[PDB]
Amino acid sequence: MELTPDQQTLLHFIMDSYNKQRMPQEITNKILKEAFSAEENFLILTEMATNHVQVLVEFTKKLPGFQTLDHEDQIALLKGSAVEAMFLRSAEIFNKKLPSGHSDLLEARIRNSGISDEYITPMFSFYKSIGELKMTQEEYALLTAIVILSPDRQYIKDREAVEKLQEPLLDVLQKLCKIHQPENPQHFACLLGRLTELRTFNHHHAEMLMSWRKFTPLLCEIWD
Amino acid sequence: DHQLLRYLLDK
Ligand SMILES: O=C1N(Cc2ccc(-c3nnn[nH]3)cc2)c2ccc(Br)cc2C12CCN(S(=O)(=O)c1cccs1)CC2
Repeated sequence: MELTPDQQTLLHFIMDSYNKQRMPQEITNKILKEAFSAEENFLILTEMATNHVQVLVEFTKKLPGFQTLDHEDQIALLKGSAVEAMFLRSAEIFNKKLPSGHSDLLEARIRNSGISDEYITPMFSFYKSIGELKMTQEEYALLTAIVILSPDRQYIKDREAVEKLQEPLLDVLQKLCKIHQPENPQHFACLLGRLTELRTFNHHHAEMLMSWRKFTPLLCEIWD
Repeated sequence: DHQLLRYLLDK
């Protein structure tokens, strides 16, 4: 079992766009040096969330066919996926990119940022759940593309156009599960389990934003 | 509306 040359080409474009992300030194240094107070911890999180929006747009722009979509549909997809894409990238950075000590300090900062356990608990439950699947880089990149190119987001005018871009990605992901995990037929079902779990963050994030009187004007406009 | 996303998308 192998990917077709067309599938290999689609995957390469996705992987290339995904591998561009790299946490800048200034943010990493802040996690280490800043005072351990609710306001300093929250500011670090806000900067990370803001930087992710820029990272998300750059990744999305290079997804095959994205630039062929109507301008308003490009905006609707970005707005619709911003929270889910953020948590998925977070799961990867917490479980793979940051060193043990830095991730331990970032978790300490997240847990002492003035954010309620109602939102912190499902967040860390999700990271552990993603960690269990021992996802490859190809799995992270494809899952991110599938999340972004979701045809059922609100305010999309040409859904059929989005469906034509999403279906080949789901096909590639299922085929990689059959190639790399043939002894584990439930592997693709497990990856799907993460897509639905990611959707639950849309509510948790919306409630968290309405709870502010901490107030970050820029992020509130992107997430509505 | 969506002024930041519009700018990032054009850049
Ligand atoms: O967004 C996150 N990310 C992703 C991320 C990805 C890439 C870049 C980046 N920038 N430049 N290059 N790469 C930055 C951040 C990430 C990664 C690991 C952990 Br632990 C945590 C995070 C947060 C999760 C959401 N929280 S949050 O506390 O819920 C919040 C506060 C205010 C609004 S939402 C913020 C931090």
